[PDB]
Amino acid sequence: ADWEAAMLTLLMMLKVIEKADNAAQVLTALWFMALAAHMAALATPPKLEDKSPASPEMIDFRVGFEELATEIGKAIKLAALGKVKEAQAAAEQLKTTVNAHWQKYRSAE
Amino acid sequence: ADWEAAMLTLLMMLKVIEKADNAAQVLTALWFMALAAHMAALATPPKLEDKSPASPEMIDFRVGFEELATEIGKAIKLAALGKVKEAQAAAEQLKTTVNAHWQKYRSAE
Amino acid sequence: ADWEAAMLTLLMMLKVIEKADNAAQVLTALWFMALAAHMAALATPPKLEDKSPASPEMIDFRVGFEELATEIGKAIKLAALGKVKEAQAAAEQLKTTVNAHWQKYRSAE
Ligand SMILES: [Mn+2]
Repeated sequence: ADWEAAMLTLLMMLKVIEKADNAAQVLTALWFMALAAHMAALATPPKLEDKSPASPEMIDFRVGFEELATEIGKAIKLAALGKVKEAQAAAEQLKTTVNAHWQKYRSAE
Repeated sequence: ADWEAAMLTLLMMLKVIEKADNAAQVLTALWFMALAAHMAALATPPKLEDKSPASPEMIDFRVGFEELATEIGKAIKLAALGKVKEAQAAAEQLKTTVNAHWQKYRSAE
Repeated sequence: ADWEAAMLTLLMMLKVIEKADNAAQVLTALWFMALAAHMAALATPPKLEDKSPASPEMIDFRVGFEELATEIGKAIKLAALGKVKEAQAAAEQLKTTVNAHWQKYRSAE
């Protein structure tokens, strides 16, 4: 999967977490968010198509994706510990990380 | 997971996509198809057990698996865009790619 | 995801397999167990924080995680073949592998 398909996966799974009821649904959705990021970890946004891999603008995209996967992992642990509301609260703070990362590298759509 | 277990996962998830109702179920099943392929990306079919990795018959299996993951990624994006029928139509064309790849490297079962 | 979050994912998915009804639910949960292990394949338990990577105590943790992913893959194939009870029986023997691996490297909690 390319970049902007995994970003829409993240956004949609965040909507599943809000409408969740138990720890299984949120943990499942969170793992899908972790899954999507790893399959698209090596993907490239449409903006940074012709940018060099060693460019400061591209590596700043790589650390932001690594940061995104780091907040996902922390929310996964809270859901794995049976704390549904402590994780859903972390998924809300995660949403502002997915959103900021998305429009910064979106194709202006 | 070995090769023919992930191929049965693909086949079963295609059946889930036909019986889906919303974008969440098809996107989830599609990501499972992408998941299965990556975990079995380095797997080897029972036929090509003793074939050399640089053999033309083996590399042709590798590019076909890469092609399979490429059609999955495209169907994932259509489901991520909320187009359930545009993606289910792509999952049907994907089914003929999973089927052709399966029996070509199946253990004649 | 770190180590003890993926181990709780494994434990919770085993509980989903017991409460499953069809091949889709068990195969899905099993793939989540395979997923969790690959994302945490390079993770480090809290005990082995300061141990060297070439230490016998650390490599013994690596082969045990590889063994864990091997039993998961075999249970995935049984669920992929439509054998729900043959796989749920394998998931029960898998549970004693997840449990033994968990408390051996748990942070004494
Ligand atoms: Mn990987």
